[PDB]
Amino acid sequence: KVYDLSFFMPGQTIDAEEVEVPISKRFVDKEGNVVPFIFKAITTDRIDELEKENTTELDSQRFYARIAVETTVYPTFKAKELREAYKTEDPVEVAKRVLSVGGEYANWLNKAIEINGFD
Ligand SMILES: [Mn+2]
Repeated sequence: KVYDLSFFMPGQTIDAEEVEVPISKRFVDKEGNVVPFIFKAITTDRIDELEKENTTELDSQRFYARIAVETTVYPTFKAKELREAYKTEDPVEVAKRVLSVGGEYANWLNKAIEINGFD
């Protein structure tokens, strides 16, 4: 019954969010309002290169952290400005120094994992 594939193509398939989430109340702007993090799922292809990139035996901790860094649009921990200021070229370390309250860091990770449709 000739199947209609237009729905699974770019000129159509609704695209992934850009979800704002207030990961921490310690980040505020000039007007005292919380600055939420902006997340946006990465691609399945990309999650694949990351897995490969962290396997030898997979470093999950590292794997997930890298996913979170890339799923996080604002702030992006790869930004030169953040690497400079926090004095580390490791975007995952930048994240640990920025989300310096345990719970925030754990929450950020999970939101990212969630934003990518996992569980
Ligand atoms: Mn105000």
